[PDB]
Amino acid sequence: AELKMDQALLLIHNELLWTNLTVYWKSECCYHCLFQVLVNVPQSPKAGKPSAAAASVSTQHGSILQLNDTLEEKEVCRLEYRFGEFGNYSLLVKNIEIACDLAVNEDPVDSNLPVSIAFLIGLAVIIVISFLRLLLPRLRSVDTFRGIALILMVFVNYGGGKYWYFKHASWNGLTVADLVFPWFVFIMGSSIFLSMTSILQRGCSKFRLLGKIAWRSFLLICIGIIIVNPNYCLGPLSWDKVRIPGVLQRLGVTYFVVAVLELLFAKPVPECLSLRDITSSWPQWLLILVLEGLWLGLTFLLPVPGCPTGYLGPGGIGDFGKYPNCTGGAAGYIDRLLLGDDHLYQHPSSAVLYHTEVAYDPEGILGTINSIVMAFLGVQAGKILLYYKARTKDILIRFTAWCCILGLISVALTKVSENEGFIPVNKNLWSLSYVTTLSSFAFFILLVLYPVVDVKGLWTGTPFFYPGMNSILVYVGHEVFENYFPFQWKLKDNQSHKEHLTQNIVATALWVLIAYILYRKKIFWKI
Amino acid sequence: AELKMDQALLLIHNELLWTNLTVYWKSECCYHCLFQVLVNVPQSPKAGKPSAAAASVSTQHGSILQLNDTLEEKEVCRLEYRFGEFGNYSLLVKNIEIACDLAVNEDPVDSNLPVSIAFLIGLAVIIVISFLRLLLPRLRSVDTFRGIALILMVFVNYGGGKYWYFKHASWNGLTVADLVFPWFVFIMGSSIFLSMTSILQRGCSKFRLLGKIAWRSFLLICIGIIIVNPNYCLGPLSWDKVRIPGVLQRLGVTYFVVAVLELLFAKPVPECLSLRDITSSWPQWLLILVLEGLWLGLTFLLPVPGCPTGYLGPGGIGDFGKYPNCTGGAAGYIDRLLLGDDHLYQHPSSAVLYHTEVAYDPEGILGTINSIVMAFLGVQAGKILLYYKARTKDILIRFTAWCCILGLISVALTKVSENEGFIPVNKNLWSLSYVTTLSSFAFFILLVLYPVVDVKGLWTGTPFFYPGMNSILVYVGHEVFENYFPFQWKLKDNQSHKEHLTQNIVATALWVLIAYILYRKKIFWKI
Ligand SMILES: *[C@@H]1O[C@H](CO)[C@@H](O[C@@H]2O[C@H](CO)[C@@H](O)[C@H](O)[C@H]2NC(C)=O)[C@H](O)[C@H]1NC(C)=O
Ligand SMILES: *[C@@H]1O[C@H](CO)[C@@H](O[C@@H]2O[C@H](CO)[C@@H](O)[C@H](O)[C@H]2NC(C)=O)[C@H](O)[C@H]1NC(C)=O
Ligand SMILES: *[C@@H]1O[C@H](CO)[C@@H](O[C@@H]2O[C@H](CO)[C@@H](O)[C@H](O)[C@H]2NC(C)=O)[C@H](O)[C@H]1NC(C)=O
Ligand SMILES: *[C@@H]1O[C@H](CO)[C@@H](O[C@@H]2O[C@H](CO)[C@@H](O)[C@H](O)[C@H]2NC(C)=O)[C@H](O)[C@H]1NC(C)=O
Ligand SMILES: CC(C)CCC[C@@H](C)[C@H]1CC[C@H]2[C@@H]3CC=C4C[C@@H](O)CC[C@]4(C)[C@H]3CC[C@]12C
Ligand SMILES: CC(C)CCC[C@@H](C)[C@H]1CC[C@H]2[C@@H]3CC=C4C[C@@H](O)CC[C@]4(C)[C@H]3CC[C@]12C
Ligand SMILES: CCCCCCCCCCCCCCCC
Ligand SMILES: CCCCCCCCCCCCCCCC
Ligand SMILES: *[C@@H]1O[C@H](CO)[C@@H](O)[C@H](O)[C@H]1NC(C)=O
Ligand SMILES: *[C@@H]1O[C@H](CO)[C@@H](O)[C@H](O)[C@H]1NC(C)=O
Ligand SMILES: CCCCCCCCCCCCCC
Ligand SMILES: CCCCCCCCCCCCCC
Ligand SMILES: CCCCCCCCCCCCCC
Ligand SMILES: CCCCCCCCCCCCCC
Ligand SMILES: CCCCCCCCCCCCCC
Ligand SMILES: CCCCCCCCCCCCCC
Ligand SMILES: CCCCCCCCCCCCCC
Ligand SMILES: CCCCCCCCCCCCCC
Ligand SMILES: CCCCCCCCCCCCCC
Ligand SMILES: CCCCCCCCCCCCCC
Ligand SMILES: CCCCCCCCCCCCCC
Ligand SMILES: CCCCCCCCCCCCCC
Ligand SMILES: CCCCCCCCCCCC
Ligand SMILES: CCCCCCCCCCCC
Ligand SMILES: CCCCCCCCCCCC
Ligand SMILES: CCCCCCCCCCCC
Ligand SMILES: CCCCCCCC
Ligand SMILES: CCCCCCCC
Ligand SMILES: CCCCCCCC
Ligand SMILES: CCCCCCCC
Ligand SMILES: CCCCCCCC
Ligand SMILES: CCCCCCCC
Ligand SMILES: CCCCCCCC
Ligand SMILES: CCCCCCCC
Repeated sequence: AELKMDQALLLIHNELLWTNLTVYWKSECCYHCLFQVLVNVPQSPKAGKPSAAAASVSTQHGSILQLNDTLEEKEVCRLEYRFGEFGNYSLLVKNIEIACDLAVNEDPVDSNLPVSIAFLIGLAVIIVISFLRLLLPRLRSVDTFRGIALILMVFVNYGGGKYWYFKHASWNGLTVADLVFPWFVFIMGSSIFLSMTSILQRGCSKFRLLGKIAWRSFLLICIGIIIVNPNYCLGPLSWDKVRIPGVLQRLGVTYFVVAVLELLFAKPVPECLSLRDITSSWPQWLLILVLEGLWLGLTFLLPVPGCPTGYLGPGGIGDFGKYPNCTGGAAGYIDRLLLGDDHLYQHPSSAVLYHTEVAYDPEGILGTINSIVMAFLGVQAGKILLYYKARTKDILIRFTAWCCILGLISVALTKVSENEGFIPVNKNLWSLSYVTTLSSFAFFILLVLYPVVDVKGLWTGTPFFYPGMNSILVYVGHEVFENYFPFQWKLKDNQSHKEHLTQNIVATALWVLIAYILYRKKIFWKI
Repeated sequence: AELKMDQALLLIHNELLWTNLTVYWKSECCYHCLFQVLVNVPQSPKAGKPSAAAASVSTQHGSILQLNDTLEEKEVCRLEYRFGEFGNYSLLVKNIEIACDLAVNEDPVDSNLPVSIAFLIGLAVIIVISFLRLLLPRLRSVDTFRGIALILMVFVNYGGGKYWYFKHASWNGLTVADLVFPWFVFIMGSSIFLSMTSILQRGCSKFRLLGKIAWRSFLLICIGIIIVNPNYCLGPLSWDKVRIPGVLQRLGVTYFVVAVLELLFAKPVPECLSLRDITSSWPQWLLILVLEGLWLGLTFLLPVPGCPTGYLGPGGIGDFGKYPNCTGGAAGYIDRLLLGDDHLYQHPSSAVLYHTEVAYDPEGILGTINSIVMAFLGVQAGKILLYYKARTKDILIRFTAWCCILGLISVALTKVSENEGFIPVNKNLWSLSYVTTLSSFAFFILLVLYPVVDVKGLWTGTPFFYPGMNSILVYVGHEVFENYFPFQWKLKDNQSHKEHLTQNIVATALWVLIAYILYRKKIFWKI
């Protein structure tokens, strides 16, 4: 068969004599989208000889089919059915009123079975090791958190088994792929406060620290532009094809702003219902709220020519195809104005579901404000850790309170839905609700990890802190050596979820092993 | 115009009325080759209207043109002329006896001018720096030698300005590209003796040293197979497309054999016309001469099916096209027998001049014998350095003697010619004369470098010893990051020697700077 991954075969038999049919397909997860032509089914030449057409339908989400008379342009019937991968289905259209009935010729496969088995195998190894062991300065929980984010990042970037829930969301919502980048920004803010407090307490000058901050930011941005962004398999670099934004550029700009702000308003940590960690940094909070107001004003009030004001949508076929070139609204307009199309990301995640043609950069200029807000919430987590380190109860109470406040803000902004909130969660736009949701997740993760790993010591963070102590080396390495063996080899079946998943799991485990080897040899690179 | 790099335009005007012409081209540097059809020139339809044909001729070497009547298959005239790059030439064939006259319409460019200017600029910088400075354990000469080889290797591997004399020779002879690999084998043998003598004098066990040797050899071979050989821009690795031989595999096998031999017959260095450094290692010499006899016997006496015995030729169109699939003779036959075609090098250097279709691996199985002989001559250089270190005169006398003996052997074997000796110099075959020639070069280089750098100290080896102390890092790095900026960018003219040369010089200078930075930070990787 010619079915690709996540496709099903749909045979359409038209038993109507005097009506040609057009089949329109729509995904249930494509919001306010247009129907697209699936296949044209000619009329039956004679009674008893139904004309037949075959099409491939995507099986990742539910499908909506609309059969339309191609001359009268009126609807004969409609189906909403969830096809299964590699299934063989038939749709018969017959008189007596026109009734279309769907039949299953060959049953589909269970496409999520490899993930179910992989989790069971991983759980079995965990229990066996934990049971077997029973018979026989630096905060470890932050390293554990950063290493969990790194392991998820390596699994997702290498393919995620080609599963849609291990890829980035098209426009709105969350998948597993969308969680780790905000967590990196959060952890980097926490590390900003921890490192700077230690350095300034030891007696270092503020200008020497300023030079160190500037050097680190410059070097992060340069590595992102020159080493990570370009696809050098396509050919030598030309300026007109150079993408300026990116992941490390975002981290460098965010690090510079937040670190300089902390340095400029730095205070010694003093020596319990108190708000000292909040009120001692009120200039920081005022500047952060002004930046957030700037993001909201630009997102909702800046007029974009040939586009609605306050547009939060993917363009393409979405929003009923009314704004095909409006992917991003103000964010995309500001990117295209200051940098130009050719210096932006050319493969936005909305292209596959909404068929967008314009270039949109997820790490663009406008979302750096919300990136800074995420890093500053991480700074607050570090402030809690250092202000109340003598009291575990105080730290846990404050982590719980921040998690609850940010979760309530997320509930209010999103209305607990993918597309219907005032500000729906969106990684491409780096929305405010995106930041509050992932920040409440991060505060809860720390609420669990701090007492287990740092205070009680029931768990040492293995094997997560090994890459967490070599994050920049792991990141740049997995970018440089993505196509190399043993991370990537040729598969016997490229349309198999099982083979892709096995390959991606093996490559992630290899990066964990590399980080462990570097830890044992005491080789640590800090950018 | 549609002239590529190193092409000239040749317009052929046939003023003959009753003879069609076929133009055959042959390079003067293609040995015993066949003529190939250049262009067909129809007869002149009427007197005063000569038929015209245009062709492109390569300008790297001299050309031989033969104009043949396509019906009578007899020669009308013949030219041997050296065309210039981007020149515009005309060849007029007319009656009165048929005389063909060559005329120059547009003069060619001086293609070697960028190299002439680059050397003058480099010399000017050297004199300016040396003049300016006048106003204001580890052997350094071996590091200087290894760093010179590394700088040449990086320049050549990145393109060499696309100049033919900075590329590998097609089959026989030497260019600048063909010098550095034997020098690496020689230096590695010298380092084998120096390192092993120090380790065994310090009191280490021979089995611990054996384990270290085995680990280093295994790791070199693995890096060569997995990291250097594959082109991962083409796609994920499949076993049937994996090249087994290579540069680091050759170094690993040679290192294992020579290091184990030295370890097994190791003797303490004792404390002047004496031959102690030669007679104390007579078992090594006997085994090396037996291996050399094996190479000669296999090269000249092994019958290769469908091929002459003792064949030292490229196949293809060479040797008058008689043996088109005999590229390599016994060496290629042994490679194709033990490994198969698909695991060999698919782009041998003979393909462009001799049009060979079979795969030949320059780092194949049979030439490992001569690789071992080269490394053992390096071991002898190290023996001279350590046995007579108290006397500079003894070291210089012995370096001179070895250089002269190996040079005389090279003269006898090659008869001072490219193709007419008993064993002509050939890097693809790793010939005996190749090894003796490059070994005499290496002994002369050491004869010059040792007193200047190590004894008198007139020169410190700058800037050559910086990469010489990080050779494996420089090699693997320039292989991994070849396509990256700033080593490679898009050129305004891809048919320009000047732009290619400037790019390659800049990339080589960048690798020297990287090695200097690693030296200043005391970061040294020893495989
Ligand atoms: C299929 O035909 C139906 C007709 O029932 C179309 O639905 C109508 O579309 C028009 C737009 O031209 C609307 O004004 C109507 O409100 C729709 N409903 C009805 C009941 O008329 C439908 O658009 C057609 N499908 C496609 C893809 O064009
Ligand atoms: C899907 O199932 C149908 C059966 O409903 C298959 O149709 C058969 O096709 C073969 C050859 O193509 C014919 O010999 C049979 O007569 C068909 N049966 C019917 C009932 O039509 C169809 O081939 C299947 N599609 C696949 C396997 O891709
Ligand atoms: C061009 O024609 C000449 C004829 O002068 C060919 O040279 C002869 O080639 C035959 C082979 O068929 C030899 O036996 C003769 O000895 C050659 N010389 C003479 C004087 O006859 C030449 O081979 C032709 N060129 C090509 C490319 O075929
Ligand atoms: C090489 O030089 C000849 C001159 O000998 C060029 O021929 C001229 O071509 C132009 C247009 O193609 C004609 O208008 C002239 O009449 C031609 N002159 C002669 C004397 O034939 C030829 O174009 C040149 N080839 C190039 C520049 O590629
Ligand atoms: C400091 C915080 C709270 C506020 C910062 C945002 C303010 C200063 C700015 C940012 C973008 C601005 C908007 C940008 C453009 C327009 C369109 C124009 O036709 C009317 C004004 C209006 C609608 C502006 C109103 C003020 C605005 C919202
Ligand atoms: C130890 C050194 C000096 C000599 C080693 C080489 C000897 C042992 C071997 C290596 C390859 C061998 C040759 C390989 C194959 C043939 C073809 C056969 O029809 C006759 C013997 C002959 C011609 C062999 C003669 C001996 C030979 C030359
Ligand atoms: C997100 C799914 C990917 C699963 C990755 C599994 C990694 C397991 C670690 C393997 C290597 C451990 C080495 C450290 C031993 C102390
Ligand atoms: C084979 C031609 C290539 C020319 C390479 C020139 C390299 C010159 C060195 C430049 C960097 C020097 C850094 C060390 C300073 C002490
Ligand atoms: C169906 O389409 C064909 C053209 O392919 C057309 O000739 C025919 O008339 C159409 N059917 C009806 C009922 O009009
Ligand atoms: C030249 O070739 C043509 C075919 O292209 C042929 O017709 C003609 O006869 C040939 N010239 C002579 C003199 O035979
Ligand atoms: C030890 C001297 C302290 C004096 C004030 C230092 C201020 C540092 C922050 C300056 C911010 C400048 C933005 C680029
Ligand atoms: C006394 C030691 C001073 C060390 C360097 C301090 C100056 C660096 C300032 C960088 C500012 C960059 C702003 C874009
Ligand atoms: C002492 C070293 C100073 C290095 C300065 C480098 C330039 C500063 C660039 C960082 C700013 C990036 C975000 C605006
Ligand atoms: C020295 C005490 C001054 C207190 C000023 C008020 C601080 C208010 C902080 C606002 C924080 C808003 C986000 C939680
Ligand atoms: C696709 C919809 C996403 C909405 C996410 C918001 C959930 C609210 C979080 C509540 C607090 C959780 C604490 C860990
Ligand atoms: C996110 C998953 C948390 C648990 C992972 C457990 C891995 C193995 C733990 C056993 C080692 C315990 C060391 C103290
Ligand atoms: C200290 C013990 C010395 C005993 C002899 C050591 C011999 C080492 C070389 C062995 C060669 C084996 C080839 C793989
Ligand atoms: C006493 C310490 C011993 C250290 C290891 C020695 C044994 C290694 C032998 C490797 C031989 C490989 C031959 C292919
Ligand atoms: C103590 C570490 C031993 C490692 C042994 C690795 C296997 C030996 C392979 C080297 C041989 C390569 C040329 C035959
Ligand atoms: C202990 C003295 C024994 C001497 C034996 C003869 C040694 C001959 C060495 C041959 C070397 C050939 C290549 C130069
Ligand atoms: C293309 C022909 C190459 C022949 C090379 C042989 C030259 C002989 C070397 C003489 C000794 C030189 C000492 C440096
Ligand atoms: C192969 C070329 C040899 C000479 C190169 C000279 C480079 C610069 C030398 C000046 C520095 C002297 C340090 C003692
Ligand atoms: C700050 C880093 C900027 C890197 C610019 C790269 C330019 C490469 C294109 C040059 C060849 C056309
Ligand atoms: C069919 C190819 C299987 C490749 C297995 C992956 C390699 C994992 C171990 C790598 C050790 C270097
Ligand atoms: C010693 C190193 C051998 C490496 C073998 C690589 C095999 C890769 C092909 C597997 C996928 C078809
Ligand atoms: C037209 C593009 C010119 C690129 C110049 C090469 C860069 C050399 C310096 C690199 C510093 C990182
Ligand atoms: C997704 C869990 C994978 C379990 C195997 C990890 C160890 C190689
Ligand atoms: C402690 C100084 C406060 C400066 C005003 C706050 C907003 C920048
Ligand atoms: C001096 C107290 C001012 C408080 C400002 C608070 C800004 C959020
Ligand atoms: C870094 C600025 C480059 C932007 C070039 C195009 C501007 C529209
Ligand atoms: C071939 C000599 C090049 C001279 C320039 C080297 C310094 C960048
Ligand atoms: C000192 C032992 C000599 C062994 C014979 C030489 C050839 C292997
Ligand atoms: C015991 C002396 C034998 C000499 C052998 C020489 C081998 C080249
Ligand atoms: C390493 C041996 C592989 C060779 C496979 C083909 C043999 C003809």
